[PDB]
Amino acid sequence: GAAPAGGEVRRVTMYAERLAGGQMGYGLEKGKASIPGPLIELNEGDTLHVEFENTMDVPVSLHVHGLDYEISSDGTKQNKSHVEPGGTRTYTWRTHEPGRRADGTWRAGSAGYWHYHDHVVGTEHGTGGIRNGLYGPVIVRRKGDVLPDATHTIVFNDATINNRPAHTGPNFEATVGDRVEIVMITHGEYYHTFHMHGHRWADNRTGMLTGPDDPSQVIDNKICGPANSFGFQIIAGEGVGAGAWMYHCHVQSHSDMGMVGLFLVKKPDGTIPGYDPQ
Amino acid sequence: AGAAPAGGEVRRVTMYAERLAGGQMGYGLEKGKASIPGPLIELNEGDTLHVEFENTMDVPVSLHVHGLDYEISSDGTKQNKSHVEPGGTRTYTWRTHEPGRRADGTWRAGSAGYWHYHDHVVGTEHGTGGIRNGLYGPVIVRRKGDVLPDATHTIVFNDATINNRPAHTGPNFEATVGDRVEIVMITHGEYYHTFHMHGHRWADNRTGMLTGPDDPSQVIDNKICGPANSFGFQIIAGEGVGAGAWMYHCHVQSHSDMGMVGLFLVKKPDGTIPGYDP
Amino acid sequence: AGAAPAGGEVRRVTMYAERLAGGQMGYGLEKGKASIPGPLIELNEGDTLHVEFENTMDVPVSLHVHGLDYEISSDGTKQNKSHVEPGGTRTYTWRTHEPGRRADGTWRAGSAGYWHYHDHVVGTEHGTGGIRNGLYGPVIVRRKGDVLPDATHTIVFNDATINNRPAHTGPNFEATVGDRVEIVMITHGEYYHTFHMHGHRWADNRTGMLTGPDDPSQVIDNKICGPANSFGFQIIAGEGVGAGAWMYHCHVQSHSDMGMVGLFLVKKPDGTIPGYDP
Amino acid sequence: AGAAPAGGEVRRVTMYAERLAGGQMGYGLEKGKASIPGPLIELNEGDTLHVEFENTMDVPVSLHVHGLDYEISSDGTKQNKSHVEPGGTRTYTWRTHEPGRRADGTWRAGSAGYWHYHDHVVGTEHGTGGIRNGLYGPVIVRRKGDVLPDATHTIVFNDATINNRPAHTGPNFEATVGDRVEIVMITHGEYYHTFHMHGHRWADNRTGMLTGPDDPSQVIDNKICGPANSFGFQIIAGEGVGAGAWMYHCHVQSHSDMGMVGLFLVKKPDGTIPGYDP
Amino acid sequence: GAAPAGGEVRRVTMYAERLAGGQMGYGLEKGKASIPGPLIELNEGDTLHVEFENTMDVPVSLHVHGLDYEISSDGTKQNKSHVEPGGTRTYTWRTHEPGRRADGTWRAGSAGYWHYHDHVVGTEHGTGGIRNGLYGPVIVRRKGDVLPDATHTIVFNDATINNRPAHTGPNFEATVGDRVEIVMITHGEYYHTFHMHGHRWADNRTGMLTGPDDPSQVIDNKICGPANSFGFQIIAGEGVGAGAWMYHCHVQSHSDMGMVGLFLVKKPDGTIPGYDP
Amino acid sequence: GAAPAGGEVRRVTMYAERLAGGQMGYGLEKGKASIPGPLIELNEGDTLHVEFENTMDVPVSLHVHGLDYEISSDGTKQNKSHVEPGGTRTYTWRTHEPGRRADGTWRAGSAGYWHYHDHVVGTEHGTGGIRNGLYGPVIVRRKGDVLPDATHTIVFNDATINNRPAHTGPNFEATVGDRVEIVMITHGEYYHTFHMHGHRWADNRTGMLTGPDDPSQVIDNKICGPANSFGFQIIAGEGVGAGAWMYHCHVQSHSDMGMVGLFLVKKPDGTIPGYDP
Ligand SMILES: [Ca+2]
Ligand SMILES: [Ca+2]
Ligand SMILES: [Cu+2]
Ligand SMILES: [Cu+2]
Ligand SMILES: [Cu+2]
Ligand SMILES: [Cu+2]
Ligand SMILES: [Cu+2]
Ligand SMILES: [Cu+2]
Ligand SMILES: [Cu+2]
Ligand SMILES: [Cu+2]
Ligand SMILES: [Cu+2]
Ligand SMILES: [Cu+2]
Ligand SMILES: [Cu+2]
Ligand SMILES: [Cu+2]
Ligand SMILES: [Cu+2]
Ligand SMILES: [Cu+2]
Ligand SMILES: [Cu+2]
Ligand SMILES: [Cu+2]
Ligand SMILES: [Cu+2]
Ligand SMILES: [Cu+2]
Ligand SMILES: [Cu+2]
Ligand SMILES: [Cu+2]
Repeated sequence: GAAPAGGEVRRVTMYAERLAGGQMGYGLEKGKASIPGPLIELNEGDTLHVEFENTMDVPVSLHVHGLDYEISSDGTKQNKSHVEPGGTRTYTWRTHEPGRRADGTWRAGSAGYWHYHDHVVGTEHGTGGIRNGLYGPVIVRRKGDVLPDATHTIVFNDATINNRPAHTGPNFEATVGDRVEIVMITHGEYYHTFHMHGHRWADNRTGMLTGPDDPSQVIDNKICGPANSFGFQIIAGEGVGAGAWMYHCHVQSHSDMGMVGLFLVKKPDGTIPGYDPQ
Repeated sequence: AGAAPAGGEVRRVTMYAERLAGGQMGYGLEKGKASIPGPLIELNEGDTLHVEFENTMDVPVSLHVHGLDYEISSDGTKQNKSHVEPGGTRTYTWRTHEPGRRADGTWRAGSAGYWHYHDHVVGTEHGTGGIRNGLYGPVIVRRKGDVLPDATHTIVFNDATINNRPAHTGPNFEATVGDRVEIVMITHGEYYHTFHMHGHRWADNRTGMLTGPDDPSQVIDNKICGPANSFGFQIIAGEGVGAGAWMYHCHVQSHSDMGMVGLFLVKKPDGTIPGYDP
Repeated sequence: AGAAPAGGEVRRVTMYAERLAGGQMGYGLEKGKASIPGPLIELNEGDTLHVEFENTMDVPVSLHVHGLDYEISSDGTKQNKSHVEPGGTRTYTWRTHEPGRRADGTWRAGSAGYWHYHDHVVGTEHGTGGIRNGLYGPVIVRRKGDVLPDATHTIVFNDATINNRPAHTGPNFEATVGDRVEIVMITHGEYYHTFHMHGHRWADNRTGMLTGPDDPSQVIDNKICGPANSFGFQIIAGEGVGAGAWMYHCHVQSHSDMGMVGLFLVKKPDGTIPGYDP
Repeated sequence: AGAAPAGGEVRRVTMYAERLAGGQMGYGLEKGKASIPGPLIELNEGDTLHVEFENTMDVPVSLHVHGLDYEISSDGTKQNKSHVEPGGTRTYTWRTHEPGRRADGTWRAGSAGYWHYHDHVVGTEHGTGGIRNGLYGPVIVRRKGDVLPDATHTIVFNDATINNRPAHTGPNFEATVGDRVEIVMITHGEYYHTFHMHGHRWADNRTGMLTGPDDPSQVIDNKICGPANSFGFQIIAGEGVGAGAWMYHCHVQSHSDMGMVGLFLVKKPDGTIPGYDP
Repeated sequence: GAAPAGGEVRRVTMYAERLAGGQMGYGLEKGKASIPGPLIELNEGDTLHVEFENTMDVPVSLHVHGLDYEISSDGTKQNKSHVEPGGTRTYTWRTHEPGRRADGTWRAGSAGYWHYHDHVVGTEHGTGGIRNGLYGPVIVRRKGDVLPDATHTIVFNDATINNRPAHTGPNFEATVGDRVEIVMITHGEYYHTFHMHGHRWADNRTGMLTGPDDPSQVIDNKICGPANSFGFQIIAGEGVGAGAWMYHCHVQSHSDMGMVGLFLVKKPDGTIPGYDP
Repeated sequence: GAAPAGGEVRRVTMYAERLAGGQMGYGLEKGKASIPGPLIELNEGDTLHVEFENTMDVPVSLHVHGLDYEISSDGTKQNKSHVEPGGTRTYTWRTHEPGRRADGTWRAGSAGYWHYHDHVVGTEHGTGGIRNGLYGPVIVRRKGDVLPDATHTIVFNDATINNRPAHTGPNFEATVGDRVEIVMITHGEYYHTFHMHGHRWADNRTGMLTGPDDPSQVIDNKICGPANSFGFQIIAGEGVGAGAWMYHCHVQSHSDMGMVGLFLVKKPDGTIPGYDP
């Protein structure tokens, strides 16, 4: 499938809730917070009203990258758009199509791989909240962008992936030929290099080349730093087959620390040849 | 919006390297008016620049430029004997070229882009002292037909500082909604950083703006950079988001927490910023 | 200049992993002829390479490749028994493919690009020990019609060193004004770097050369990179700048001060280098 | 209370290195009961200790101790062939000695003090990965006449963790007013730290207590420490300040913010803690 | 002179006010809070009731190092000893002399160079209130401790000295021979090394060797970290003469970025040889 | 051996010279600059006139920690006590014995493990000259201090030891029983922790306990920051035997990155068991 043209006014409920161990997550239903927060998907032109509720004892905010918003939905104490304990607030995100301005230039549309995160827990820049788990993916699709069979979000948050304990994945399963979307977000203090075995993508907006004239480097490794976000779509096992295809940060100490995980690609019968959790 | 013309002019300027307060050092076009960053040098592709340089300090100094064409005699390094002695004078010559087809059928990249110059001999043979002290500044080379901006602002991440300013002192930049605002982003020193602008985004290519609908450049509001990286871009101030104190900062979390933040102050036509208390 | 042909050949080469003087490890094509970096492997899109590999050491080793197509059996990891035992042999198979349109209508990125290979098992299960000891080398896969260079040099930033050489000891590379020179830049280990070349600049895309007037890729003389990053470019030596000893170095200030520096000795036709006192 | 007797005993003990939940690894004197911090070893000066060591893991491990006497054979390094291969055994032998007047007129420092042991070969030849996984424990060597404590609690700062415990999960320790509580403080990892204790203070000397009115050691409640530092002290719980939940934490602000905090739960004789409601 | 025996009950008012540019300081009188907060001196044995008053619109607290206080005066939120906006509270600090315990041990006295600071603003550990400036020095003297001609407090708070902007001192003035007391506190995120040109001290409780039997290292340079505190007294210009004697953090980027100051030591005739600011 | 009473007037010539790979060092003879610079030993009471020669193209200085010096030998641009390019200047260091003052307090002597370094190259705090190699050790001995068989200086300068490339030691060799003196200085930007295998020392002036009454902690691991110096003496292999005894920074990545060296202790014959270089 392909993404339609957008322009719908959408509405969703979000909650910030504490989780086990000092963690904090966003969710769509309450008691259902997740780290990372729920995937938000929009087509260019859509408006999203986030009816936001802070179920915690400390203030929290919701700040987004890439998308259009007014200063009232910045999500910062500096602009007084945070949410006091037990409070509620409507965060409005807008998105727009690319097009030709009157001056002759081309306006960049909103499409891309983006993210949202806290901006006031711990510090005026959300360092505690981000640490605590208050981050999530946002995909904005352009008319005609190819839709995946599945989307998986991988966040390098300091020395952890998705705030999971070290050496605990997460793992993603696919079958050969699946079109699999990866959303990649980085947070915290450190730079990282995200690597995938057996697969590769184009370093551009969609992670796929537009055609034979796209000169974007094709890569399997990409340096990123805090609040970087990119994404891509690969064909699972393409030209390489089924297997437990490793992905990991490729900074040596980081991978040794357990910033590693698995792309479990299965044949149609379900077999992953040679796979053997030790 | 203005457009840059074809270059090819031969230009001459004076430059001085001078001690400033508190152990700092800056370049300047007029004696006694050094600044950090140094003066913005703008050229059209094909232009030549003779920098009639004078070292008013008690230590050898140099001028090394990125991206432009220069013979070894204008390298600005000790090992080429192209530094300038205490009190000395030297003419540094930069050239630029248009792109074009070589006789071999390959395409020769032009000089156009966002560039910079800095010291290369103070403290160490790589100008570690001079760079820390403030001996850096922006260089813009335009291609014919590049869109010209209403204003240009230079933002240098230098170690843990912005433009060698004390933590938490900006700098801030002012615009009116709809202004065409050019940002030149330079990094120097020891540390990687990520530049982030609230409410605004640009394309990750030469100009910061997409050439049209065929350009697959990732559109971003966040970019990792390390010492001597330079990029630039243009935005329409407030476009789709409205007036406000729009934060820009390093997004490395402790860096933002320690004062590597500033304000893109986008004003309404009446000169006011809703919800900004100065 | 010549151009690369279309690929499609089955190629075979033997490889060995030896201890080298002073606690280092290397890859070589013949026994006793191992280097750091290992030997350059050049393929054309579509070629298959069978690497017949022998671990001549007293410790397990592996051979993991970036970017190329391989089955899981050639992942080169202990995690799925693709590692080699001391004295053991194994055939690692690498395939490549041209770009082309998939049945689902999308553009499948080809294998062409600047890649590398390295160990994945010495020291740790991510080859931290092996890479630090020197177990890495370059792979270039060319696409039909790619311009062929007069020379290729590989510069690997490994921890605080260039090509495991001791600090302040190059390497230097020689060329003659007008030579078409190809650089392969590989990063490994723990740190981020910025690679910089005096006198020269390239396009930030697959080939490092702009495809023509419609390629909007930034033109750069400086690039941040992190562990397992690889890129490449070609430059016309001395183009628009003439002969000389042109520095390349990491631009992280402490890194260049510690001696992560070298020289691109660009010679006049008579063999001389103006301004180079050796 | 009691006093340490003169030492001089030859002691034997079994130690096991084994995995735990989440990639962790610990030392124990019994199988299946390995812990983090490892078991507390207590000796009187002159005592010898033979640790019959078993490595019940699939990776090599070793035992290296601070402060105590040992030959190169018990160094516990890969470089002195004193590590323990997977599933191997080894007798690690530590010796201790009283102070004394040497022949050459000088005073020989005794072994008494607060020490520690940790792995030295897991992950790197310096045990970087082993220490990270929890392979560390405290050794106390007492001098004849040293005051003995009611209770000993070990606090290890291991990067961002206390005793490899998840963030904000203590650990807490319970005392009664008047108890003589002995704290051992070890530090590991990459980061410096400042251990702080509400309600109590101590002497910055060997034992943590002033020898008498002539001892000029600083009395502190806060001291800076870094990787492999070890010290200890004794306090009288509640002495002059009463019962309560007295906090202890690293005082580096970001460290305490992310939950490097525990509690010193000092109860009144009747078991109550005034104003401490969970 | 020298310090006498302690044992007096003292009382003081202290205020938590807002200051210019996002600051927050403590002060003994309304409108005159300072960064660092005022100097509190006591003799071992004294009690101090601090009549505290939060004049801000966020909660504040007062938490002290070294001295004796009941949990009632921890000055922390989880111990409900913090202070609401507008709110008042009495914090009570006690000090004790050293002496031999009945147990046979030696009980360490209260004497030392300590400090107080917020514990609630921004985080449950006072991260914001410390950054904003809510810190100040407390000195507990033992009977017989020599008294100084002046005391100067120097706080490394992140990349600042006393929350003052980079390259702005502070500077302190003395005359050759003055007995100058220095109190040094560290806060925030960074380690530092405090260095003093021209002078040295003993790394012990008073910063002066007790005599020939004191093995304490004599230093001019000390690494410290957040909440560390120590002090010393020096004879200004002793063995070195007048001059603008720098003090600075010796972490190189810190000193380049402005963590520097001047101990301006004059001759009796008032001169500072070669000083040329 | 034991240090005598000082009081000699001593004179040395010191050169600052450029060295290969962008470095600079101090040397006692022309053309013989070294990193670390030469070891300067004095007995308490000695005066040292250092007749300094700047052979380089940049202003340079000599700044000493711990010892007595007038402001004209401070070694900073601020009062023009640097040395211009090609120029000369005589820096004078003095040192005094411990003694009691008329005010009854104890004046600590100059004795200790000290150091000298540039203060003007690159920045006003010598950040370039320090990183380039302009640093060296100063030992001031007290009458009665025991004299070592040898002295080795280990300088943690940023992420190097003695400006040497990573993983290149340096190693120091001794024989079991040797009385070995270690001088340890830190410079630059980072903190470190110095650790030595199989040996230990007292955290005090000399690194040796004064006797059974000295409560100084006995350690084998110590945190240090920029411009810190300390030192000690150990009996090579005492109680532990001959062996390749590793010393390293114990910050884990620093040790993994080669901040490591070997204390090669040989048996009376000259061999080191277990040592397979
Ligand atoms: Ca691109
Ligand atoms: Ca002491
Ligand atoms: Cu943002
Ligand atoms: Cu922000
Ligand atoms: Cu990582
Ligand atoms: Cu953000
Ligand atoms: Cu350069
Ligand atoms: Cu930054
Ligand atoms: Cu440069
Ligand atoms: Cu891998
Ligand atoms: Cu580098
Ligand atoms: Cu790899
Ligand atoms: Cu060790
Ligand atoms: Cu800590
Ligand atoms: Cu406290
Ligand atoms: Cu150790
Ligand atoms: Cu606290
Ligand atoms: Cu500092
Ligand atoms: Cu505190
Ligand atoms: Cu200084
Ligand atoms: Cu270190
Ligand atoms: Cu110094």
